[PDB]
Amino acid sequence: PSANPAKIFIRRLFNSGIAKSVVSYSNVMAAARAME
Amino acid sequence: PLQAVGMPVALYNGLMERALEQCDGTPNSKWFVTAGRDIGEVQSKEIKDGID
Repeated sequence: PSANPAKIFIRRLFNSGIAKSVVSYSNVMAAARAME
Repeated sequence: PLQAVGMPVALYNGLMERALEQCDGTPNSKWFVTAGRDIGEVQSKEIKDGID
């Protein structure tokens, strides 16, 4: 489990035990106005 | 599909309404004739009778 190189990022960007949004709000707004 | 076709329809209706209004309102003439003030009171009617 410790062999995963991904540990470089998630210790910096995504603190353990804190849920974070999959996408930014600007992307959601862009998607919403696309349908119209 | 009706979500996204608002602006096209809105512009189409206005563009056709303007055409209808212009058809109804534009004067239907082809000649514009002007004359001086020195023509007489009855001598003037002769000109339009000749043109007519």
